[PDB]
This record gives sequence, structure tokens and C-alpha cells, in this order.
Amino acid sequence: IWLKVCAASDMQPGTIRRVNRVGAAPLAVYRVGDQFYATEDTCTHGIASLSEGTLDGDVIECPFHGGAFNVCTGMPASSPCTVPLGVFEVEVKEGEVYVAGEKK
Amino acid sequence: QIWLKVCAASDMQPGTIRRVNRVGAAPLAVYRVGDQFYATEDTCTHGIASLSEGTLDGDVIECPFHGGAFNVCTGMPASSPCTVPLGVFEVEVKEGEVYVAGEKKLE
Amino acid sequence: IWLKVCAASDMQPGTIRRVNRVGAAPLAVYRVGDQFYATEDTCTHGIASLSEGTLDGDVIECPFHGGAFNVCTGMPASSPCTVPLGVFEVEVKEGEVYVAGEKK
Amino acid sequence: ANVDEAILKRVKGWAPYVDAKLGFRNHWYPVMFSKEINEGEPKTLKLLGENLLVNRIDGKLYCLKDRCLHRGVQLSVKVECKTKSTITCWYHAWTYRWEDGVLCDILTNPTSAQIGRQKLKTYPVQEAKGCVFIYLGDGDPPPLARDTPPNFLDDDMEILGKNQIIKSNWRLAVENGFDPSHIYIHKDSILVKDNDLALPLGFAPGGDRKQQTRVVDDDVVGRKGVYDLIGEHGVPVFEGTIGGEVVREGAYGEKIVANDISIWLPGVLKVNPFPNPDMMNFEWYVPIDENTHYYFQTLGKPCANDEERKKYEQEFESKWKPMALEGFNNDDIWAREAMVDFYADDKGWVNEILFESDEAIVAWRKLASEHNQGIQTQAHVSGLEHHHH
Amino acid sequence: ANVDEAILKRVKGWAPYVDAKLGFRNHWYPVMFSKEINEGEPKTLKLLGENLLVNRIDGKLYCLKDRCLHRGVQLSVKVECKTKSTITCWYHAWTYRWEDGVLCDILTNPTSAQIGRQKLKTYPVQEAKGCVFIYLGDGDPPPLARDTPPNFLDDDMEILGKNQIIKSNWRLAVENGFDPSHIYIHKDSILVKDNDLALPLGFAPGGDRKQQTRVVDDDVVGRKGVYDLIGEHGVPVFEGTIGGEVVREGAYGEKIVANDISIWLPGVLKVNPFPNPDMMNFEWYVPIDENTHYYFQTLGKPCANDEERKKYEQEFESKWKPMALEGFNNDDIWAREAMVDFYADDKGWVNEILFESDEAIVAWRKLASEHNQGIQTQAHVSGLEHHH
Amino acid sequence: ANVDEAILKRVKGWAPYVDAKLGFRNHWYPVMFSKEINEGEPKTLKLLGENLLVNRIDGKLYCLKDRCLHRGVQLSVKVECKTKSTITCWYHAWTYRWEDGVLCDILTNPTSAQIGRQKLKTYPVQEAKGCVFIYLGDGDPPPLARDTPPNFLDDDMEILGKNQIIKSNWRLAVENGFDPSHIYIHKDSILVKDNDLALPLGFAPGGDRKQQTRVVDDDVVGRKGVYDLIGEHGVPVFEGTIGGEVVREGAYGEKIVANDISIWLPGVLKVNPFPNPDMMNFEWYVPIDENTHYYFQTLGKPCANDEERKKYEQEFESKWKPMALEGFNNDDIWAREAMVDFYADDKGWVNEILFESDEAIVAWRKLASEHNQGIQTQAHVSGLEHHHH
Ligand code: FES
Ligand code: FES
Ligand code: FES
Ligand code: FES
Ligand code: FES
Ligand code: FES
Ligand SMILES: [Fe+2]
Ligand SMILES: [Fe+2]
Ligand SMILES: [Fe+2]
Repeated sequence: IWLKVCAASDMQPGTIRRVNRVGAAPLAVYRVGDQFYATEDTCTHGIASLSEGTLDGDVIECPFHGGAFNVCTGMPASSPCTVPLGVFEVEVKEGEVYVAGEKK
Repeated sequence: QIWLKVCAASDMQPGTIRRVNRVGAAPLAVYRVGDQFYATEDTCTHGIASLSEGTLDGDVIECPFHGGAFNVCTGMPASSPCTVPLGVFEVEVKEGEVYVAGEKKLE
Repeated sequence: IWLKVCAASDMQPGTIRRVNRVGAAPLAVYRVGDQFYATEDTCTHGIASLSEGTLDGDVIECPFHGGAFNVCTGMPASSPCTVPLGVFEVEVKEGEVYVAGEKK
Repeated sequence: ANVDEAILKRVKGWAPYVDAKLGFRNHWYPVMFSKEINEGEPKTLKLLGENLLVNRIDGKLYCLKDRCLHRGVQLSVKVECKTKSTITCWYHAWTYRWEDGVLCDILTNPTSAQIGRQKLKTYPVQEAKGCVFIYLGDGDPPPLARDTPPNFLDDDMEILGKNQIIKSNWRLAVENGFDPSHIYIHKDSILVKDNDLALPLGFAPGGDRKQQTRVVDDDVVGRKGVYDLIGEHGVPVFEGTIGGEVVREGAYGEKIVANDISIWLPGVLKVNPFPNPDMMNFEWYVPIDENTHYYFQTLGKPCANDEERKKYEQEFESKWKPMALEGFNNDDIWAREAMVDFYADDKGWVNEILFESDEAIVAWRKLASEHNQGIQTQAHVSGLEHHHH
Repeated sequence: ANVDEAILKRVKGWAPYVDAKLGFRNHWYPVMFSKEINEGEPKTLKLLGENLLVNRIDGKLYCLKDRCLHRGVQLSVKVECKTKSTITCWYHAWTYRWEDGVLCDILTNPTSAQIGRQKLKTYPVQEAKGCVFIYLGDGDPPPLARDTPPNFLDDDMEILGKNQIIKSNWRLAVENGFDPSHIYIHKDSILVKDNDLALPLGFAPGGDRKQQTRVVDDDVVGRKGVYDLIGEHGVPVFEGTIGGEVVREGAYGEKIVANDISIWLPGVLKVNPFPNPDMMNFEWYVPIDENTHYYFQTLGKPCANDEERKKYEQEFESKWKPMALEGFNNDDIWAREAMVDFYADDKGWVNEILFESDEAIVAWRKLASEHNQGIQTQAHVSGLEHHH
Repeated sequence: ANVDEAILKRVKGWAPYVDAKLGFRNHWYPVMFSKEINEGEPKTLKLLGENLLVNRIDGKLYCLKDRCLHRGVQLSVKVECKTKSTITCWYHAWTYRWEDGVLCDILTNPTSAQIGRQKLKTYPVQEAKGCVFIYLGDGDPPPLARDTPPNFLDDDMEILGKNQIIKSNWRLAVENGFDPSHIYIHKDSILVKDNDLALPLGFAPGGDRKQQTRVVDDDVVGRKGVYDLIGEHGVPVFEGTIGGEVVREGAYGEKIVANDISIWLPGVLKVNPFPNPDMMNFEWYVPIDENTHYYFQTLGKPCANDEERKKYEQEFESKWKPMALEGFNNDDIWAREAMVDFYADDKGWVNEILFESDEAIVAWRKLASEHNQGIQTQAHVSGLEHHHH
């Protein structure tokens, strides 16, 4: 039900971490302040990897065309994106980040 | 007759415009710039707009249709596209009562 | 070899003086502050006289098209000039301006 | 958005209208006649700058944007409808459903993550009175009646007409059509003599400004428009003079026509009764792009049955179409075109010198500015742009 | 106002000239020949970007802007001259007097408040030497002589010519015409051989800059121009060489021509004597719009009576027109068209690499910049603008 | 430089590429075949927006910019080559040497101070495999091998081809050619049937995206390119389905071609083997201006002797040219043209919706962005600009 990402310490606030899953699409984990969030890694507008993008607050900007999404809700924040990003559950138990292998 | 009773000077605040309709004649516009009064034809010379529905900035009236403007004292154009001068009508205050001429001044 | 051009005081600061040379191309002597420099007078981009141009620091602006050169190196400073100007080292001795006989 | 801000700032009374160079979004528009679109034969057209495709499936009309989501090519370059309910792009085979525009298959890669997750823009399509109306807008559409003139949809009202592309911004066509004094350009129309019409040269206005028109914004159906009432207090001009000498006369025919004229959003004129005392003329000026429009002409005549419908149709072809729609309206076409240069740089909206009868045009500009359902922009054409903050 | 300010800032010696893409306002310009405009027969033309209407009433010429004050349509789309002294717009019947442009009537509404309170732009028109000149300017016009080259208006000077629309900005036409070294493009002209002309390939300049031209700004009639004096100190070139070897020679004909060349504002060239030792050639390059101009060509030859005038006319039609105006000048047309691309983006005014003979062109650019009577702008075309 | 800064800011993965509307400066480009230019017969052409003149003197090719230094006219309007080694401008006779472009003489003024002090721009020209390559760049040119695909310059490789001008930006041509899924547009090609080729409708990707391509950042001669490896772990699609129903089938031929596809800077595609198991196809998309390119097609086949070269040439003219270069690639031309509108306003670079197989195009865009030798700008065409002091 959950996958071990990394130690909450390994991520500086404002950074992104790509999570490759065997036999499944990649996920992206973002650290906004002291809170962690996760969404599918692939931009809904194409084939770009959001973890290669730029994070500003709780909004992730895609490196391909500048589209953006709110990492908390997965809702588009900037054009050309229109399709909501899949959001996954995240838990920080014992100074360690865990991501729900299933999207909420 | 020669002088048309408009209103009481006190019924007009500085920087306002009042339209004066005349039977069988084109309407006039009376402007109050400070405590002095001036008047011109109400119809913008550039079209069919009513200058009394425009914006008065100092002694310059800006037409609401295209942004043209005129100097209310001289009637001369102040902003394009206006090019034809407005007819100006003398105004005088007798006993705190505002009166506007029935005929325009000639120059 | 050297050519006696004029008295340093014959030139007000920031001015340019054309020097005609019979059987040779005219030169331009520039006074930058209290320093003196010299180059060929003809802009390398056309027929304009640099002595009729605008001096800004150690850069002369051609009156014709706005091209420019550094009067110390003769190298183009602004387009459309592309061909380097011929420079002539100058020497001020006893308040007298001397310009090298040949380019260098 | 479409016009230099310095100009919009000058036309304080109707800036939205001046800015609506591409037309008003979120309104129904007629683009062709029902008989022009056949079952299973997709047809292309451009509406408000957008390339669209219309198809008839099981008798019903469907509209998809004619631009593949992938590399932006027009699907119509090489139409590939491989199943009754879909169309496959000829390039990389992205397949869309006509019904909801959903990307349901991709022949070049049936495992693609895009399948089922993308949707091609669709627009509502409705047929009425043999005319094809497209709702160039977003969200569920309002009733068609809102964007049609009164009576056009009458049960007994038989509609016939023609359509063509005209080279002028739609607004120039509208203003010309609603222009009370432009009747002058029709003084030599064949319809005048050949149909024995009474037709003045112009009008000497009467009454106050407000009496020159009737602005409608209380229509239960939602219709928004303006009635031209210049004739209610005016004096029709039948003898044109210069220096006091009569140089031209209006038409002294017996048939009284066009005494009831009104313009309605999004841009459709209703002339009643015209071209004959027992008929009505409904004409749309539909925006194709900033420089062109569809001049969708329709004539209506109440018909109780096939008997009359056939007779009407016969007279339409032999008389009304050639003598009115063309013999009368053709002058309207080059009149519109004649205004292109003056307004092309948007400066005409500031430099125009209007006179009395243009009060009708002003009322329209103000009504349109206040009641349109959206300003179409180039971004709507290429793809909406934004950065939520 | 018409060119990128960054470019204008670069050409400090003649910025007004470079900005004058639409030509100079407030000058007289020839636009057609008298015989081309007949009584009650309105003609349309575009000058300095403005659409105009010209008409002849009781023999006199009148000029009105071809654009109704109302909705800005061209009156010419459908001309309606209801009375002899007026014209009525085909749209809403606003009627204007040809004589003063006053809106005197409106057939669609005889009660309109606009009647007598608007005036369509009019421009002075004058006929001289069979040529129709329009003063594209404001206020009272100066004497026509000011904008014509010397001798064009001489009593006995019989003027004949040809006019056409050429696709190039007017300035390219002017510069080519006054260009001393462009004579090279005429080396194979049929006129050279057929009229036994002496014609060099170019010139090796002599003397200083000021000696290459004579700037005229002291003329009593007020005309402003420049004389090309490259031949007063130079050395004509008759043997063209490459690597010191002769590859082409000029023409060694007996007739001496074109040794008196001058350009005058607003843009008219005088070549004397040409195309024959007893004739003069006066040509205008009139701005129509940013991309085109009228190439108004005229040949003048003194004639004492009607008999000589007819003789000249016949020679003009059979020889001078085809041999000179076309046989010689046709090369000037494509030459000027060849410079269009380089100057179209306005960058040629910066990137051009000039040589000695161009001193004449520079002199002209400076004269024009300093003595022109106004820069025509796009605002003059659409309607002057100004905010309080 | 050539695109709205707001757009370039958005495409962070390949801004230089998107900016390269006019092509990449400092690369070799083929523009014609050797047999097209003969001794002493100057030929004109436009490359990367610059007008050029090419001449053959004593068998060797020379290239000068077709624009006089004086008043900017094209020398070619009226060519005057008065001596074997020079060209004289028809206007004022400024004379240039073909060898170095130096202004060696001015017939109209032999005493001009400009003589020997100006130089007309020259560009290196090299003939290889019967093709004329021009180095549209500055300074000493790199080996031609750097800008050509592997094996094109092989000693035994016999090259034959065709060249023409196509109306589309060069990049649209490159991307279509390297597009793994565009194979769909060739499903009905006469070559597939007449040459019994096996041709799938597309591919279902397999493996990681990193395995989808192979980028060559450097090789013996500095080549820069990308190989399309979609078929390495991908599943060829031979049955096209919609809603599960088969609506189209790929071609079940026995000839296997195009197992090796690569794109190389400055923009040349190599398809091996094609159109036959024993041949290779090398095609360039050369930038002429922002709206057009030369579609320089070539087919190569190793030939050991004159006998084989002749046989090949016969097979080329009778079969390969009309069946492949034309019968197959003509569809590439109109597909190319179909993308023009979407990218014409530069907005397609932002609004395109890519899918899996586009990893190949993305790889090319990044490679092009990272390793091109310069962005051609309009200022290069009119004259480089710089201001200061
Ligand atoms: S692929 Fe992410 S914005 Fe386009
Ligand atoms: S009506 Fe007043 S400026 Fe036009
Ligand atoms: S002549 Fe000096 S910059 Fe052109
Ligand atoms: S452009 Fe339509 S499927 Fe690729
Ligand atoms: S446009 Fe001329 S009268 Fe209306
Ligand atoms: S433009 Fe070529 S020599 Fe003058
Ligand atoms: Fe009409
Ligand atoms: Fe000439
Ligand atoms: Fe292909």
C-alpha cells in the first residue's frame, strides 16, 4: 500500500524527487516547506517529467511548455495544461517519506 | 428672450455640467469651472454626442463618444478628432441666478 | 618621421581636429580629456569624416551611420563598422602634439 | 485585447464592441443550410477564426474542432472516418468520437497513456428552419431562440435563402444593415421598380433621442436587440435637394415595406415586411475571421401547407432571390466593403463623423457592448493562455 | 514618426530625410497631364498616401480628398455629381462643394445639424505647361516656381512627357537620378548610339568635398536644390579597367549632353542639355505611398511658334519618347527597383557603403532634411491626432 | 532572437531550437547537384535567408553573397563577369574577386579609396558525391564529414538524388522525417505494395524512455545525431483497431527496410536500408527562409565499378526515383505542409500534445539545442548589429 521514498532529511524544502516504480509509471514527490506531496511524474499535457521541472511554492512548472499544476490538488495552474494530475497519498512516519502505491 | 434662466449658482458644484434644452433650438451645456460659468452648444461638433455627458477636466470638456475635447471658455478644439469650434454662449449671474445667452457670440 | 600637428591648447577637451596630408589620406587627432590620439580620418565604412563625428570617451561615433571605433585601438566599437581603423601613436612634448608618420 | 488600448480608452461608450473584432463568443451562429450537409460527409468551415468540421450521423449533426490535438493539423486534409461514430487523424491516427470528442483510440500506439485522457473541442449544433446553427461557445448552450430575431422560428414560417462569404469585418455588415439612412444606396434597385415599392431617400428625424429607437432587454426569451423607430416621428424624404433644387426623387410605389427594422445579438437583422408586404427578411453577418463574414440571407413567408410551400419556393427562385436577395442586397455588399479601409486600422472608430440617423447605430453598439456573452480572442483560436496566480 | 527611432538616431546627418518615407508635405507635385482630365470627369489618384479626387468644372481644376467625412468611404466607389458645383457621396448623400469642400447638403436628412458645419479637405490645384500640379499641403500655397527646377516655366519652353506608376519608394528614384556614377548603367542605351552621344563610364573626382556640388538656398524664387559638379575637377572615365586591363570603354560620340545636372525639392531632377544638345529633361519622382511613386517625365525644347511646337511634338512621339524617355530611362526604373530590398526594412540607410561620387547624394540628403516643408506622416493619412 | 521571448521562456527543454526559425549558422548544407552548375555560368540561390551566387571557374566552385556592398542590389539582376576571376556590379561597377571577395576595382572611379579596402562576403563551397555543399558560416570550416550522416562519404557509395523547394519551415520537415509514428501516412504507398515491403502502422513502445533513442554526442568527426530505437523493444502494430474492431492492417511484405533511422545536425535524415535492402536514403531539409526549405533527397548504393554505377543509375531513373523519392516521399511533403498553420505563430511549440513515440523528436530538439553551431538571425541577413560607446 505504501512505498519507501527517502528520509525527510534528504529533501531540502522546495525540491522535487522522482520515484521510479517497477512495472508502473513514475511518481513525483515535492517538499513544500515541511509538508510532502506526490503526483504522477508525467505531465498530463505530454510526456515530460515534472520532476525535471521547477517548483514555486505549491505549483510545479513543466519543463516542456511551461504548463503548471498545484502539487496539493493536482489541478492545472498554468496553460497549456488542462487535465488534472493524479495525486498520491504521502506519509512521513519516523522521519521517513512514504508514498501510497495507489492514487487517492 | 436674450437671457435664458438656467438655475441658481448654488445648484451647481464646481466642475459640473448642466444641459439646457431649448424649444425649437439645439441644447446648450453650462459648465461651472470653480465659481465662474461658461456655456457652449451641448452637441459635440464632431458628431451627435452630448457633451453634458462627458468629462470636465478644468476648463476642458472631453466628449464621451470618441475622446475629442474642447476648451469651454473659447470653444476651440483641445483634443483630436475634434476640429470644428463650439459655439459659445455668454453666461452671467444676476442675484445668484444663472443665465445663459439665447444667441451665440460671434468672432 | 613624426609630424608636428599643433599645440595641445589648440584643442578644447573632447574635440577632434582633421589633419590634411598632401598626397596622403587625412588623419583625425582626438583630444580625450588631456590625452591625445590619432587615426585615419575617413570612416572605414564609407566616406564620412570622423573629425565631424561624436566623441564619447575614447570612442568616436561616425556622423553618417552611427558606426563607431575606439580611438586608441582603432577597433570597431559599433556596427556597421567592421574594418579596423588605422591608428597612429601620438606624443605630446612641451605642449606640442606630434603624430607618427606611418600607421602602427 | 484585440485593439490598441489607446483607442479603447477613447470609445468609452462602446469599447467591448470595438474590441470584438473576432466576434462574440457564446452565441449561436448559422453557417450553412441543412441540405448542404449529407449523412457521413464531413464538411469544413471557419467560424470566429476557428476551423471546424461538421458531420451528419444517423441524421443528427455533430461538430468537432478541425485541429488534431497532437501536432495541430486539420483532420480535413485527409478525412478518415473508419467507424460510424469516429474520425481518425490521417497523420498518427489519433481517433476521436464525434459525440464527445474523446480521444478513444490511437492506431499508431494502442497502449498510449493519452487514450481516454484527452478530448478534442466539440461545439453544440442545432438545425432549425433548414438552417445549421453552431453554438460557438463553452458550457451547455442557451435556447436557440435567444440568438434569433422574433418570428424566425414561427411554426408556419417557411424559411428560404442563400449564404456566401463576404470580405469585410462582420460589424461593418451589421451597421450597414441597421443604418436608417443607407436606404439611399437602394434608390435604383430593380426591386423598387419591378416590385412597385414605396421607398424614401432618407429621413428627417423627429422627437427626442430616446424616441429614435426601442432597446429590447426585457424579452422573456432573452433576446437582446434594438428597433429602428426613426419613422415614427420623422418625415420621410422623397425629394432630395441641393441648393434648394430637387436633384433626386424617392420611389412613389404602392407597396409599403421595411417599416419595422431591428438588429439582434449576436448580429442578425430583421426587416419587416420585406421584400413584399407579406414577407419577412432575416439576415445574419457571421464572423469567419477579422476580415470576413458569412452573409446568411433568409426570407420568410407564412405557409399553411405543401401547396403554399411549393408556390413560395417557386416564387423565391424566380423572383425573390434574384430580385431581392441579389437585386436589392448586392449593393449592401460593396457598401460594407467600401468601409473596410477606414476601419481596418481601428482608427475609423475614432474619426467617424456621425449624424442624426446614426443614433440607431449607437444604440446597437451600446447594446452589443453591454449584452454580448463574451469577446472572442486570438488566444481562443490558438489555445487559451494563463498563469493562475 | 515613420521609422524606428533607433535608426533615425543613427543617421544624424539626414534623419528628417530618412523619416520622410511618405514624402514631404506642403510642396507642389505634378500628378498627371492636363489633357488627361476632362470637364466633369472626376479622376482618382493617391498622393503622399492620400486618396484624392480631381475634377474640371468650367475649365478649372478642383481637388477634394476622396474620403467622405461620414463613414470614411471613397466617394469614387460610385461618383454622383448631381449638380455641376458639387459631389454627393453614394452612401448617405452628404454633398460637398468642389470649390471649398463645404458640406452644403445632405439628401438623406435636410434637417441635419451637420449641414454647413463640416468641410472636406481640399488641396490647391494648378495647371502649368500642360502639367497638373497639386499642392499637398495646408494653408495658402507658395508660388509654384518654388517647387520647380529652373527654366521649366520659361515662356517658350514647350513641355511634353510621360507618366507612370513605378514600384519603389520615391527616394530611391531621386538618388538614382542624381547619382553621378550610375551613368554606368546607360552604357548600352540605344540613345547613346542612335543619337551619337559622348558618354563616359564614370568619373575620377578632383578637388575637395565642397567643390563636388553647389548647394542652392539663395535662389530668389525660393527653390532649394543641389548641382552635381563632379565634372568640374574630376577626370571622366572612358576606359574601364580590371587589374589594369581595359574591359570596357565609354561612348565617343560628338553630342555633348548632361553636363548640367541638379536635383530640387520636393524631388525633381533637371538634366541639361538632354537628350539632345538643344533640349532639357525634367523628371519628378512623386510619392504615392511608402512603396510607389509617379515617374513624371518631361522633355522641354524652346519653340517660338505653333509651327515649331508641332514639329517638336512629332519628333517627341517618333524619336524622343521611345529613344530617350524609354530607351534611356527604362534602365533607371529597374535600377531603382533593385535597391528596394536593401532599404525596405530601413536598414539600408545604415548598412550602405558609399564611395566618392556619393558626395552628391549626401549633399541632397542634407539639403532635403534641412529645407523640406514638412514630413508627411501616417496620421496625416488617417487623421491628425493630439491629446489635450 | 527570432521568437517572442515569452514563448522561448516556456520551452526550457529546447529554446535555441525553437528560436532557430532561420536555421543553424556554421554548418555545411547541400543546395544543388554538381551537374547543375557549369564553367562560367553563375547561379543564384537563397540559403538561411541569404541571397548567394555560385560560380565554377577552372572546375572549382566559388560562392559570393549576392548583394553589392555599395547600395545593396543583387549582382545577379544583371551579371557582368568581365574577367574570368571577377564579377562586376551592374550598377556602379564595383568589381569583386570570386576567390576572396575583395573589392579589387571600381570601373566608375579607378581612384576610389574603397578599392582594396572592402570585401564581399564569401562562403566555402565543396563538391562531394555529385552534391554541392556550402558552409553557411564564418571562419575556417570544419570537415564536411561532421555535417553528413555516417557512410554518405564512403568511397564506394554511389549517390543519386533529386532536389526541390518545399513550402514549410525546415524544422517541420525534420520532425516529420524522424517521427516514428508518421509511418502511418505511408500505409497506402505504391512502394510498399510494388516492392513488397513489410510496413507496420506504428509501434507500441517497450522498455524505458531512455532506451527509445540513442544520442551520438560525438564521433570520429564530431557528428551530432540521434537514432530512433523504438523498434528495439517496441511491438510493431499491424492491426489498427477502434473500439476493439479491426479497421486497418499494416503491410505484410517480406522485405524488411528502415531498421536503422537517424537524424543528424544540421538536419539530415539517414534511413537504412531504404527503399530496398541494399540501399540507403539520405535526405536534407535545408533552410531557405523562415517559410521554405530545399528537400534534398539522395539514394546511395555501394558500387565497385563503372558497370555497377551505370546499372544503378538505370534502376534509379526507372524505379527508385519515381517509386520511392516520389511515390513514397510525396506524402511526407504534404504532411509537412499540414503543420505550418499550427506553428506559424510559434504557438504550436507550446500547445502541441505529444505522445510516447515523440520521445524521438524530443531527443532531436534537445540535441539540436545543445550542439548546433549558431542561431541564424535576421540581423545576419541584413547586417549584424551592435551598439556601444
Ligand atoms: S508536456 Fe507539460 S506543459 Fe506540455
Ligand atoms: S462625437 Fe465627440 S469626439 Fe466624436
Ligand atoms: S560611413 Fe561611418 S558608419 Fe557608415
Ligand atoms: S497530428 Fe493528428 S495524430 Fe498526429
Ligand atoms: S459615408 Fe458618405 S454620406 Fe455616409
Ligand atoms: S550597388 Fe553595386 S556598384 Fe553600386
Ligand atoms: Fe441595405
Ligand atoms: Fe539614369
Ligand atoms: Fe515519411
